[PDB]
Amino acid sequence: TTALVCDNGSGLVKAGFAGDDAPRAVFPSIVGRPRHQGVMVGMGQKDSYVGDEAQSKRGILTLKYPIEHGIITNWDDMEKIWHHTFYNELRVAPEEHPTLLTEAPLNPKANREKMTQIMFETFNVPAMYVAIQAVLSLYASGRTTGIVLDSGDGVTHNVPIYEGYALPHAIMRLDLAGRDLTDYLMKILTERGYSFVTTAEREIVRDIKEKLCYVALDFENEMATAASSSSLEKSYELPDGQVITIGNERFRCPETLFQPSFIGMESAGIHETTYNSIMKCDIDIRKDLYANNVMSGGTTMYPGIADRMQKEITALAPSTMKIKIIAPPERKYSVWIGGSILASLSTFQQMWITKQEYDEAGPSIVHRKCF
Amino acid sequence: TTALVCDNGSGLVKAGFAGDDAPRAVFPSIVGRPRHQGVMVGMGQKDSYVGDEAQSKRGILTLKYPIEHGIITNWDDMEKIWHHTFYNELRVAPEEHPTLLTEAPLNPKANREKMTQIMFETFNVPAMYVAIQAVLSLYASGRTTGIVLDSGDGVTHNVPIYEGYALPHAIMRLDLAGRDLTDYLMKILTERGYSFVTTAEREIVRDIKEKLCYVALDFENEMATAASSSSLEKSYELPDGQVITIGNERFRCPETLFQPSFIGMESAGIHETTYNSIMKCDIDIRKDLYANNVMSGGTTMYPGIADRMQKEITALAPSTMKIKIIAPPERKYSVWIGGSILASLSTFQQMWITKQEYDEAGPSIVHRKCF
Amino acid sequence: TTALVCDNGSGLVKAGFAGDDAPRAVFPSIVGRPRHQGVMVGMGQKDSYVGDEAQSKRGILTLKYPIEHGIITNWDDMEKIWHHTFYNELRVAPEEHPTLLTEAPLNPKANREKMTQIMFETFNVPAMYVAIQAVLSLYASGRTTGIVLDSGDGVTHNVPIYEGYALPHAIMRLDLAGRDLTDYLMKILTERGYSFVTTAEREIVRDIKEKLCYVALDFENEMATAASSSSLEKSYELPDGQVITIGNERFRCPETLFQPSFIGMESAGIHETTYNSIMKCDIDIRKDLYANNVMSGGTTMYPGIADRMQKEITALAPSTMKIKIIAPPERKYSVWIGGSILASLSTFQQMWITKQEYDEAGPSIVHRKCF
Amino acid sequence: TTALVCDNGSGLVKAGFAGDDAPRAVFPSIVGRPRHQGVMVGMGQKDSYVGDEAQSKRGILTLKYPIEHGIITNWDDMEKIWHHTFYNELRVAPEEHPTLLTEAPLNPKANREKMTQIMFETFNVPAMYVAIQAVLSLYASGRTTGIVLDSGDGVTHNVPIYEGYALPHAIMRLDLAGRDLTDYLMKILTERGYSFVTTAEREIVRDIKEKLCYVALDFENEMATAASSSSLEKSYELPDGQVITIGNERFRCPETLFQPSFIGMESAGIHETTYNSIMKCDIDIRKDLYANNVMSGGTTMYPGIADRMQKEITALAPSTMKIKIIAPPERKYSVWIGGSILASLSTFQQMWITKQEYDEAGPSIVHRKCF
Amino acid sequence: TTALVCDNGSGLVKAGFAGDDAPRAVFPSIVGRPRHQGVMVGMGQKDSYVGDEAQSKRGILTLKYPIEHGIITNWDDMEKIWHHTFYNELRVAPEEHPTLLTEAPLNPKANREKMTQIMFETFNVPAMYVAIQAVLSLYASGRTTGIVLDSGDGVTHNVPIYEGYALPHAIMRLDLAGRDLTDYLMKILTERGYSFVTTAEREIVRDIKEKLCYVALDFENEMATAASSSSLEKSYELPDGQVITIGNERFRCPETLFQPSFIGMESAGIHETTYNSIMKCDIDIRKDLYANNVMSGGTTMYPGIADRMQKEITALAPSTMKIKIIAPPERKYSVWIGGSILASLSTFQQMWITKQEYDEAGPSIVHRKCF
Ligand SMILES: Nc1ncnc2c1ncn2[C@@H]1O[C@H](COP(=O)(O)OP(=O)(O)O)[C@@H](O)[C@H]1O
Ligand SMILES: Nc1ncnc2c1ncn2[C@@H]1O[C@H](COP(=O)(O)OP(=O)(O)O)[C@@H](O)[C@H]1O
Ligand SMILES: Nc1ncnc2c1ncn2[C@@H]1O[C@H](COP(=O)(O)OP(=O)(O)O)[C@@H](O)[C@H]1O
Ligand SMILES: Nc1ncnc2c1ncn2[C@@H]1O[C@H](COP(=O)(O)OP(=O)(O)O)[C@@H](O)[C@H]1O
Ligand SMILES: Nc1ncnc2c1ncn2[C@@H]1O[C@H](COP(=O)(O)OP(=O)(O)O)[C@@H](O)[C@H]1O
Ligand SMILES: [Mg+2]
Ligand SMILES: [Mg+2]
Ligand SMILES: [Mg+2]
Ligand SMILES: [Mg+2]
Ligand SMILES: [Mg+2]
Repeated sequence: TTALVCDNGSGLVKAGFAGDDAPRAVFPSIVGRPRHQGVMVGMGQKDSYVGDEAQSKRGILTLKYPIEHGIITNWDDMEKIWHHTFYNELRVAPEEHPTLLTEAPLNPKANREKMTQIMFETFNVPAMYVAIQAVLSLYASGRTTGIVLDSGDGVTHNVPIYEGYALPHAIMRLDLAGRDLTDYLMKILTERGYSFVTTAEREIVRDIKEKLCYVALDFENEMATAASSSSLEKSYELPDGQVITIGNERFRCPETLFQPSFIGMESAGIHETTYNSIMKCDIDIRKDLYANNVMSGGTTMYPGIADRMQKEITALAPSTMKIKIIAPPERKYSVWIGGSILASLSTFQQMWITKQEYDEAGPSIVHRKCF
Repeated sequence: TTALVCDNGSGLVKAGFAGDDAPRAVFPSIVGRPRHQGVMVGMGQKDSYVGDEAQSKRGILTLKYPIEHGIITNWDDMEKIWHHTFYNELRVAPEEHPTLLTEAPLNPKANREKMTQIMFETFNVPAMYVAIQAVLSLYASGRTTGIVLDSGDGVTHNVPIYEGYALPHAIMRLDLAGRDLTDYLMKILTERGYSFVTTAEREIVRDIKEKLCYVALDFENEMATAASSSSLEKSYELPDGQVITIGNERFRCPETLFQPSFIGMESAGIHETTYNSIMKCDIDIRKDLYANNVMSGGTTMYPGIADRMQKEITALAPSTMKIKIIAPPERKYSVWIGGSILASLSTFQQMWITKQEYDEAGPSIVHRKCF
Repeated sequence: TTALVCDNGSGLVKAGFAGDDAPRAVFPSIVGRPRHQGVMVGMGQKDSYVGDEAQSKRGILTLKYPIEHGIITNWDDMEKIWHHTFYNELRVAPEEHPTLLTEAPLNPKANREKMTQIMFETFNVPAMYVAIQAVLSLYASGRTTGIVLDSGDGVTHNVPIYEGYALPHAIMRLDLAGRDLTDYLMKILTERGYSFVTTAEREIVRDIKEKLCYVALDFENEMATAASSSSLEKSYELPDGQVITIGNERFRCPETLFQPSFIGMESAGIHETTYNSIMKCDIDIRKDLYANNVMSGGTTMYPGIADRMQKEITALAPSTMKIKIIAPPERKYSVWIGGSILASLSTFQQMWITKQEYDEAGPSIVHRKCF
Repeated sequence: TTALVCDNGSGLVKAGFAGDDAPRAVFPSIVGRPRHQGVMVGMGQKDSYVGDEAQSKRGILTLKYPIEHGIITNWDDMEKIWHHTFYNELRVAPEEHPTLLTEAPLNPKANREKMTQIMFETFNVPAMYVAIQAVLSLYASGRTTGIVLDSGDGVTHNVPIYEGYALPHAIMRLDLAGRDLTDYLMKILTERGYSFVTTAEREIVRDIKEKLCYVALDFENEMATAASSSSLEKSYELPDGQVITIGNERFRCPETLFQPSFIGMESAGIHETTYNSIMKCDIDIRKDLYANNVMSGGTTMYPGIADRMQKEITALAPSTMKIKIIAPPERKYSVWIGGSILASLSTFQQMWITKQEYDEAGPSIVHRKCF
Repeated sequence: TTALVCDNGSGLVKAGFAGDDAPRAVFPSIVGRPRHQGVMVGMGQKDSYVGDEAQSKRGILTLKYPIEHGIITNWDDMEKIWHHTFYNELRVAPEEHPTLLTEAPLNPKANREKMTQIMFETFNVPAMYVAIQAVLSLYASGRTTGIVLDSGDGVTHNVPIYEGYALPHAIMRLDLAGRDLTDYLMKILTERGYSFVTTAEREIVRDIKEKLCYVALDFENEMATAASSSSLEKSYELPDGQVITIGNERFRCPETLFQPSFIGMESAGIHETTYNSIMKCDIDIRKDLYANNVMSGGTTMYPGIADRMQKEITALAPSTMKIKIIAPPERKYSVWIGGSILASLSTFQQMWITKQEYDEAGPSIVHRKCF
């Protein structure tokens, strides 16, 4: 049967069938519950909503993400999300289809173990596999050598790979991503008098961020330009028809990727983390890593982020090293695309964790068979 | 057995059987007692009259409303009114029929408790329920989303509802309604020399208000027009054949709904209260609330009130928000119609307060089972 | 035992038994005493005569009415009249029969008190009651709603009643009646040279008034007609065979009912008093009062008085109000007829003032039990 | 020039010059016309009399009040009264003197308009102003906070004022005053056999009321005392030397102020109206209103009325609220005194309606410039 | 010269001279305007009132707070309030005195900019500074380490400070404070039939809240106790002498601080917000933050709030962490006291924004010099 691929990200579920070129089910990994008084009977209204229904009814619901920082924190809501993905979005019987899952590196192993247990015992899949997202992204690029910067929401991580060999000691992880950016934007929007507090307003601010925010090539020059003139100001219409105008916040928001101190984090910026990951690697592969910086994830979709990244890594790296940033279109889905490629490889069909192997070894099997 | 529905309003009793499309008993919630010397014996004249008999004999009686501002203030007369409703108007035995009652929101809970106690112990109904009028009105509209402006006499209230969920913190109540309008009309009619003092004359003035008063689309322009010409003047014939002519009073009377200061109230107008109720609600539902302003009650029957309301809420709300006022015909009875729909719903048959539950918990049960 | 009914009017005693359709004793409430020298002995002639004997012997007697303006002014002669009524006319023992008396409204209460005392202590009746004449007249009409214009001699009064309830504040009394008319006719008859001075001549003039006088529909037109031609002149034969011819005096006499200024009174006419009584009443009952103007008493027996009254009240009342004058035949006796009906009502048998109650409370009891 | 002040009351004209401490012209607002045959020529007798001449000649005249219930009903006689006031009593040329008039609240605006027109076009005054009587009374008290009970004849009204701000929505008016009391006394005097019918006899009864009537502190106890003993009976000598004795009528007459039902009115008593006026006002000012109940007008001059009022308002108001009744001597004239104070204020000289403003705007100007 | 300190809170102005131990001017930051008809001239009454005069005359005024949620929304009324503070309360010339102002964190920067502009251009102060209130409160405690919970009306905020260093990323703000509590109390008081609608009645309800409300140590146990017995019921006397009895409302009102859902807010309670602020901070300082929870503001003055806070934070925090709540007396004024200490520090005299610096850089200077 055709394998399932579910890139169960912190913010969005990307799910589909292996061999397809894009996921057919993309929806927020969010579960919503009503927070207000139900007064009208006979309406068949439910006590829990998931995905696009939660977004549509968000004004009446409290929205909660069961996965935070790439770590599943609410297993009942995660099970509800997976059940939705299988039965309502894909409209498939999971017991027929091998399912390829994925997770960020340096994650708690109990998360992987419980994922395997739920997949095998609740949804009764015949086979399962858990891949590291950056490896799938590198699969999607068609390459075998490169350092992948994957950044969705929740977690940002770098994985250097050379000739198909990963350097796990050089893997670097940063718990700073699109959700932290959304929260920071909510914070700084208070400077202009716009107050966004609720989770639905957090979704509104996320939409604002996606639509209007961009990465400054030179942060101080852009700040001076915004102080000088209104040329950078943009207007956004709220769901109730109220219009807000956003200025330097547009690039101050993503700047926290390069200056995590804006949100009080001591961590080095994304560029310095990439450079340090490269420098932890053997000297001989660094040139090829410099030329194959692969960007992945939704938070790499900010306009100008590739140019800024190239500039900073060029400033860090020795002269005459050829810094190249590969930021292809549709890199939002590169993890899922690589998962589809991998799951459809003939050589991969022996890598699956089978129901038999799980019945023998239990959920510990993932630590043996999965990277 | 078929459930009874009694919309026990401050001015009118609307009563009937669930499943019917209209109440079969509509009469004033008024009790009249003779105020003059009874000289002729053998006439079988009674010491108390209720409803239409009180209206017909009003010239000899003192008329009193047992319910004021949606609050029952005279429980003996209210009991007499309910007894009339059951035995003389509906001609039914209340002990056979579940009775759905209703009341305005933010009412004293002792009123609901005493209502339940009287229903269960005096009329010995098998089951009872107390619904909020605006929810019933929304039921009558066939909708599940909207902000209901209900205005009879005694109380005006707004209840926002989205997807069947009420926002009680956004519920707004205004103790300004048709009875205050009737009193104000009585006051301003003195300007032309017409003196109405007695309760029967208050009923006469109420009839004048119902027949001739209307809402100006632009109050100052209408005032200028009335000063300029007699085109707006209308004549009304009193019961004794005396003819009175009414001019700008026609629209000054209902204008107090939009300018409560005319009667010394500090409250904002009906339109500003609706807008504030909307703005207290979550930003995401405001658009749908703007499009589903449902008008209910007799005091929403003034000609032009819907257009005025749309104009004012459009002036308040952001541009490009689609303000729509749903003022259907027969909105006098929308509360009762919704009560009939609700009482006849299969899913509602478990919501009833049973005589058993009352015998266990006492009159406090309504606070648990009723919204 | 069968109750007695005595309509003790100022001019005529109307007495009989309750349940009968007419009084069997009708005679003038007059006491006559000889004013001339008694020369023949052995004749058994009496020193006092009452009623029809006084009328027959009037030429030798001085005639005095013990009741003036509805007020008993000579209690010894009133006692003689009552004794005559009981023992000689009805030929009954008063101690066996409850006696219903009546009086005009707004009378001195001492008159009622002394009446009660005389009835209980002199004639020793077992029970007694004092009714207001207009209420009895309304009883006789078979109605329960209407404004009664009662006019005998002595007093004219209006009592509005609606649904059995009297409006005492709207009760109006006018001390202008048939005796004032008789005196005015005596005055104006001097214009043609006819001098009537004595009390017996006053009785003659009363007979002239009763037989020949009428109410002009339009007073000025009738005056012009009488000036133009003799068509309106009528002849009357005096007891001594002298013939007198009467012209415009025929309608000038009763015109004083509508123009009391003819006798120097400042009071408004009978029609204006009826209208003012109606207008003092609640607006809601005025229409029914307009349609139920009940005329009662001997001075309402003038030909054309009903048409004149309808014309004037129509001129006063608003157009489209249906003015109706109920002037039934035998309205001379309507007060007595109503008294008979009332006294024979089963529900009235508890209204009697008993000898026991009088022995307890004294003559003050009437103010408590009687309207 | 010195301003004129004319408190044109329903019963009495109080007129004088601003700055004086009392009106120099006090006379009845009454016009008398002869009702009898003028037989003697060469006597120079007039066809119309006004004020004190009408009172002196009242026995020959029909007396009419051109103002009823505070409303001018006969403008020709009102013009005659004003002409008398100006030319014969004050002996002044009105075209030289600004004239401050006053009227009861909630009066027909046409009355004020016609007053202004007559003042400006007939008497050609240079300036005019119409003040509300209770405000002037409060001016006379020297206060700026209080609820004024003004009661002359025709109209009784309450005006609450706090810190110079009136609460017009709490203004209450009652068309029950000294003339209704005089009529009721005329009615009940018939109980003792005293008949007063004519307008001159109405003036006699008014004098009786003023001299002998008083307010019972406890009505039922006084009734029992009057029934028990003659101690409360008083004698009054009529103009013809006839002596009448009055008993409980003395306090039954003014009791109608507290029990309007005695004359068939449905209205609450004077005390309940004052309390309701207070309770219609903002909670924060009620304490100061309770302590500053100002009594004004001739019908507040009954002995004991202040004590009765204090007792009743104390019975109504919460305990520990300090009820105080300010009933100063000469409160008959407090309205005029306040008018004099106001008219002589420097700050008021801009409030006048000038002949120029009237020539521009016409009689409508009063509705703009006058409260 | 001595520096001025003005803690311009949302509800109360606390103003005084630096170096003093308490503010000498404490009055409500409220501006009142008359809403009723001014009828009495010559009284010198003003069109606007501020502070204690507005409170005293509140029954005639409409009261408006120019600052809402710590944000100045009406700059003209705020200017009037500051002018009052300087000239009438402190009776000082502001151009002579450096003025230290303060505001809540995460406020719009335009509010601070306009404050600076008004201070420098309208009141022409020589120097100015804007401090964050919680830092001043920590100054008042004498500490340099701690997490300050400041709650007046309008805004509640937490600021963690360690060794004089603030963690702005851990600063948390909640727009739920005493005014929301007052509104909620007004809402729930309707359950017992007490209706408070007007702004003056809102002030009455605020006084009720301050006097009678308290924080339950265990909310459900207190609810059960209130249901069981009247022991918790308290009586309050309204200004008009009406007495109201309050029961479980006493602790339901402040419970909304711990359960914001009572007013429909999605926010976590005050205790959970404090814990989350601590947990956002570096692990090493959390122990000292746990031991130095400083409570500030008027809404921290509820009896039992400190014990409840300690209980909840102990329930949240790990065992053996020493939770300590520092709720000193006079914490109403701790912000002002700290401002006085800071303004009187020698080292602070270089921190002032001078008129020179403002004339150079304009109102943007505050963003540079002020935290
Ligand atoms: N055009 C855009 N610009 C900036 N950020 C974006 C854009 N589109 C999506 N994002 C961000 O990408 C994140 C989701 O990326 P995704 O790869 O789905 O992460 P995950 O794998 O954790 O679900 C969201 O936090 C969203 O705000
Ligand atoms: N055509 C009309 N125009 C204006 N007002 C009306 C009209 N018909 C009824 N009303 C008013 O509606 C009120 C009664 O409405 P209703 O919904 O019965 O209120 P309740 O539920 O309190 O009885 C009355 O006060 C009446 O004056
Ligand atoms: N046909 C008539 N036309 C005019 N007047 C009449 C007629 N018959 C009787 N009357 C008058 O009616 C009066 C008696 O009416 P009555 O009802 O007996 O009065 P009372 O009740 O006072 O006795 C007399 O004054 C008499 O003149
Ligand atoms: N001593 C008194 N006792 C009772 N009533 C009085 C007394 N003096 C005057 N009145 C009444 O006061 C009324 C006149 O009061 P006034 O203030 O002149 O009224 P207005 O302003 O309408 O003329 C009269 O009706 C009179 O009967
Ligand atoms: N004893 C008390 N109990 C409860 N609340 C109080 C008490 N005293 C004052 N308050 C509340 O504190 C608030 C004012 O506190 P304050 O520190 O002045 O706030 P701000 O700084 O915003 O003016 C008011 O909303 C008031 O209701
Ligand atoms: Mg991702
Ligand atoms: Mg209704
Ligand atoms: Mg008769
Ligand atoms: Mg007066
Ligand atoms: Mg504060």
